[PDB]
Amino acid sequence: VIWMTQSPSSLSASVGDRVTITCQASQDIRFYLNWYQQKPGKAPKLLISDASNMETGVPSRFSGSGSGTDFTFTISSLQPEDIATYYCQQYDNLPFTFGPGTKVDFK
Amino acid sequence: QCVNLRTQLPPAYTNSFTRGVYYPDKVFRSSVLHSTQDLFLPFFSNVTWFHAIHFDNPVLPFNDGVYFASTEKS
Amino acid sequence: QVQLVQSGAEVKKPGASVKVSCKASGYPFTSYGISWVRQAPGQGLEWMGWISTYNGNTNYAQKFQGRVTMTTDTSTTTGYMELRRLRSDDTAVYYCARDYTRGAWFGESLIGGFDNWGQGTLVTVS
Amino acid sequence: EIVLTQSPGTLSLSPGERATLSCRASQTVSSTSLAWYQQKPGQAPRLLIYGASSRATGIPDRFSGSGSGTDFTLTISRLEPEDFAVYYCQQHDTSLTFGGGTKVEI
Amino acid sequence: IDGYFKIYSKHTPINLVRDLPQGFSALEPLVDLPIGINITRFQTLLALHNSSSGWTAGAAAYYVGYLQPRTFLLKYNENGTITDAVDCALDPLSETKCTLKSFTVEKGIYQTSNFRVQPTESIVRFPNITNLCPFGEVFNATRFASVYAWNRKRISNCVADYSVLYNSASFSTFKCYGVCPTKLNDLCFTNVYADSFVIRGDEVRQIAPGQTGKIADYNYKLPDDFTGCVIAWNSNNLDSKVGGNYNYQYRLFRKSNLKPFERDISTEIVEGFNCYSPLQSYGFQPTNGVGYQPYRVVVLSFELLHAPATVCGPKKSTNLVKNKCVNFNFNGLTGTGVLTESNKKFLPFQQFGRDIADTTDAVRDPQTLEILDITPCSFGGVSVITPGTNTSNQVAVLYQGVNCTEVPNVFQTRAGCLIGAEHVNNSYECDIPIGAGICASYQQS
Amino acid sequence: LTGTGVLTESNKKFLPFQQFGRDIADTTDAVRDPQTLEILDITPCSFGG
Amino acid sequence: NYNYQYRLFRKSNLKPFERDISTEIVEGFNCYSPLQSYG
Amino acid sequence: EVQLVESGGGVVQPGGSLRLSCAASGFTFNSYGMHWVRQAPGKGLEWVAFIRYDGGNKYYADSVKGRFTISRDNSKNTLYLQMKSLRAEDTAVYYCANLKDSRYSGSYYDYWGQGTLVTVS
Ligand SMILES: *[C@@H]1O[C@H](CO)[C@@H](O)[C@H](O)[C@H]1NC(C)=O
Ligand SMILES: *[C@@H]1O[C@H](CO)[C@@H](O)[C@H](O)[C@H]1NC(C)=O
Ligand SMILES: *[C@@H]1O[C@H](CO)[C@@H](O)[C@H](O)[C@H]1NC(C)=O
Ligand SMILES: *[C@@H]1O[C@H](CO)[C@@H](O)[C@H](O)[C@H]1NC(C)=O
Ligand SMILES: *[C@@H]1O[C@H](CO)[C@@H](O)[C@H](O)[C@H]1NC(C)=O
Ligand SMILES: *[C@@H]1O[C@H](CO)[C@@H](O)[C@H](O)[C@H]1NC(C)=O
Ligand SMILES: *[C@@H]1O[C@H](CO)[C@@H](O)[C@H](O)[C@H]1NC(C)=O
Ligand SMILES: *[C@@H]1O[C@H](CO)[C@@H](O)[C@H](O)[C@H]1NC(C)=O
Ligand SMILES: *[C@@H]1O[C@H](CO)[C@@H](O)[C@H](O)[C@H]1NC(C)=O
Ligand SMILES: *[C@@H]1O[C@H](CO)[C@@H](O)[C@H](O)[C@H]1NC(C)=O
Repeated sequence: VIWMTQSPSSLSASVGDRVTITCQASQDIRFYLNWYQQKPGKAPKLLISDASNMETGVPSRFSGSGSGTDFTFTISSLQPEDIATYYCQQYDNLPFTFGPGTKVDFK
Repeated sequence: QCVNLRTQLPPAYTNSFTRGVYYPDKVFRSSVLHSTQDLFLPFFSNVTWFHAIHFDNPVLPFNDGVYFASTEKS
Repeated sequence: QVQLVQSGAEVKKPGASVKVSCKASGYPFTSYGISWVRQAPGQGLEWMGWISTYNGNTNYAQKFQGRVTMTTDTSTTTGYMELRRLRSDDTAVYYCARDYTRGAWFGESLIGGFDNWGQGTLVTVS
Repeated sequence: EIVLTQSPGTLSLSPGERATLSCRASQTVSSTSLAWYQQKPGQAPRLLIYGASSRATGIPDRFSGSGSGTDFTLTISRLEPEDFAVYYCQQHDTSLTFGGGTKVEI
Repeated sequence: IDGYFKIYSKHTPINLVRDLPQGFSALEPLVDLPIGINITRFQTLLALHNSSSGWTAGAAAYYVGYLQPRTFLLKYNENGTITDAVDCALDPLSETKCTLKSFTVEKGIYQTSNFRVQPTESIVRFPNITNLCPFGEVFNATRFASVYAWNRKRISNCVADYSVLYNSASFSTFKCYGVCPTKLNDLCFTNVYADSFVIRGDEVRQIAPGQTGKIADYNYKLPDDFTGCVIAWNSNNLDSKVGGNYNYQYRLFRKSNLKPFERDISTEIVEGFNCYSPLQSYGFQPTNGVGYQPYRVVVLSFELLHAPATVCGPKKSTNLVKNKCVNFNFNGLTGTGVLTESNKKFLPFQQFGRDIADTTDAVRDPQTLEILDITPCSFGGVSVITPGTNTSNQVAVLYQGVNCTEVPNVFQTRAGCLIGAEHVNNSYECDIPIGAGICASYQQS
Repeated sequence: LTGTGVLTESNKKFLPFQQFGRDIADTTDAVRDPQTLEILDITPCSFGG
Repeated sequence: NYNYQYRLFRKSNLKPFERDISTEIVEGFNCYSPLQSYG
Repeated sequence: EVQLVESGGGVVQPGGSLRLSCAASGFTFNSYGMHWVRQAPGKGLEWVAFIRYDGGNKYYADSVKGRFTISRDNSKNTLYLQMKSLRAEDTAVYYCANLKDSRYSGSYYDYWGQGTLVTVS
């Protein structure tokens, strides 16, 4: 079992601000990490796969990077619609695991 | 080089019947019944039918191997 | 991680007695015994004794023979030490530590020392 | 009981300097039954070395030591601001005793 | 396959406009490339051209299927070409064809296979022991005993995680007899005995079953049926002294050899001509060669008695499931079967029962101390009842010796559960015999 | 592929990917010659009681 | 000749003819570089 | 277009059992593997089990291993989860999903269902 952690647990920011989220794996998972976004009452949505591969339909303000055990997620210009909790998933080895998640609130 | 090219179309299925059989090895045999174990397309299975031009050509899973067939003159 | 927690400071009269607890967590209680030392103000370490958490067996420094007793509680994973017949010279900070110098089952000497020390309990006699 | 004597009483050293602290037993002590400790002002003591060949958990590699017979040594390859403290030697070959202590200060 | 990317192909004319043909043919090998990569996704590449509508192409279509592990019966003709095939997993009739190695089957009843009920849940049960075994207390001791006077300690009423010793790099040898060290964590024992001493490197070779020599014969011996592990490591930095650590000794002389686990510390011979002291000291020094340096040895012997185990590896006890097919493990006693409350009047000293087949059919639960009965999960033969393939492809299936309620035109007979046959209240001459006065025929159904 | 027997020209219609044939006894009864690429039949030398 | 090294740590064992040259563990308590040089 | 619909949720007691299902439509279900993921109220995501497209291999999390079984029916395009020996900790919203995975599922797309609530009390 590969454990995932995230930092910060939560943050707040205003419109136009730059927001970053850090994820870390207990094991080298190469670039095999998915970034999910979730809002209350809804299922998770995939924004990024394979660490840095942006999904079709995802706004250009979103990006991802990192490798090995250290991964990051960035929003270049936060919008009112970007207030959500983001989760990291590793899929290098079964069973798959999710991180604790990082919440972005509104300042 | 690359061109920045719209909607996936509904799925469709046909019957594989007894197609997808191949020679499991390169050893010559004749006038004989031989039992073999390998990866084959199951008989009478549901096969997915795609049309590139009814326009796209979606990325598919490879799974454990793929049977592919295409009927055309073009 | 492994921690030990002792009681708060106390002030006693001569002839009285003081009891200091040592609550353990982070490890199997019966795997390691609990050692006790004290330090007078500005002085070095004086060994008082040691108790086995497994079988309750005790060993003491000769200086404290008849003065210091010990007991353990496995259900609360806590060790205790009591010093009786207090004198003015017993003003000191008392410490507990996880022991790896003596076996708790066989009583034989081991290759190790006192670790995971408590915060220390100050006792004053006047 | 075996009495342990430490020397020198106090070292006076700048940050970045190397330090050596000695301990002599009144009787022969096996290396397997000896340990070294460190203590800061107002704080409980900690184990640094046990068996004279093995450092305790959380102890920096700059800490080492050796010895035989009655004479054992604790060394610090380079002093940090956090190393200017009081050190003790201990043995449990016979009963269990601690030395008088030695200090390193600026 | 194992990095090899294999392609087979065939190219023929087709009379259909927009579908795959109903018929049979085989594909031939095209190419086999030693690529050595993983493939999980694929995409098809088409040729496009630039028209008034933008990038486009003529009509194009294709079919995609996936392969699965299957057994086939292939028929090669006189010219060595595959002309027919049977998918042995398609239906009961195809299974019959494959069983009989034929594409044609005659009227009758054939047994093709067997069925078995699988376990739906797993359980684990161990004694409620909370203490950990004092292995470090033995291995991390300041001093070890002399070989002529080897020490013994008993380990009991504790949990033993053997991976702490097995995976340790501190040991030069870890030789187990009768048991695999990697499986020790799944076993329970009544007791474990730890013997310890100091010897020379070259003498470590004598610490085993079926050995002879100064140590094996006069100091320490293991039995031929020994079960346990011999662990040893270099202690030159601890047990050696300048001038010779003659505090360590061994027995050099005796009138007879010792028995397994025997010890003799007699000091009887004054010395003189043909008269010598029985003990000889070791010249253990830090400057000795590798084979002449001291080594510490610990031998762990395993004891098994008809009694509640007191030494078990790491445990993960679960609840107890009854009246269902389950996997189980009672203090190392693994197996598969249905567990129920027993009506067997066990006496207090009895932990389990046995049959004449040398199998356990009842156990005492280590925590509740109740008696459970053990039975096998349902199984039986499967037969296919068929008209000739020259008459019909319709078949009926008989599950032998089972209730129809356990199987998932369903008729229960003494022969088993018959499915696919239509029962009637008429009577005829027997065609295909089933048993117990029951026959079947093709009347169509 | 060593052995003893009589070698003759084969009438077996081998496909280009096939190097040899096998019987039900798990023996080779035809091979493709590594230099001429022709197919040869293999039979045992005469024997009897 | 510390130019020659070997793998000292991994989370799981390798399969036959497998190779792994990853350098993932910063170092610290219970955190170590996977490779060890030869003396 | 692409739908995943969980159902079979309800309220049960500890030591009992419950069977969930997920209907699939709009895509070639029989070509893809499937995952179960559950989420308690106010908590993060917990991976439960994975099954291959052919219904061959099955994988479970340690938290459910030995108690839960994953299965599927490619003729009815339906994914199933059979849960036995339920505990209070199993209270969560259970989702079926086709998770994008370049190593295992082989899927190039990522889909989630509505989720169904299971309560154990
Ligand atoms: C293709 O279009 C996408 C927007 O759909 C854009 O983000 C991308 O940069 C374009 N690529 C090129 C080479 O123009
Ligand atoms: C093919 O798919 C249909 C549903 O469209 C299903 O009813 C039928 O049983 C399937 N046949 C096979 C062999 O899977
Ligand atoms: C290829 O797949 C195997 C599993 O079958 C995996 O162990 C191996 O690491 C994969 N290779 C790469 C480069 O990911
Ligand atoms: C295809 O047509 C578009 C629009 O006329 C044009 O921009 C593009 O360059 C053309 N490409 C080629 C190869 O003709
Ligand atoms: C084998 O091939 C020959 C032609 O070379 C043909 O006449 C004969 O009928 C074929 N035999 C079979 C069983 O197809
Ligand atoms: C397990 O605990 C029960 C009491 O709950 C006790 O009666 C039983 O003897 C224990 N089992 C063992 C092996 O001690
Ligand atoms: C012996 O002590 C060392 C610490 O010096 C520890 O790492 C090791 O696990 C101990 N051995 C056993 C069997 O406990
Ligand atoms: C098989 O059926 C045909 C009629 O279709 C019949 O002429 C032939 O004799 C039958 N064979 C046997 C063995 O009954
Ligand atoms: C099983 O079959 C027997 C008759 O052979 C019948 O008496 C019994 O009640 C059946 N059991 C069930 C559960 O129907
Ligand atoms: C046969 O008779 C029984 C009554 O004994 C009746 O229940 C059953 O339906 C009848 N079956 C047929 C095919 O007539």
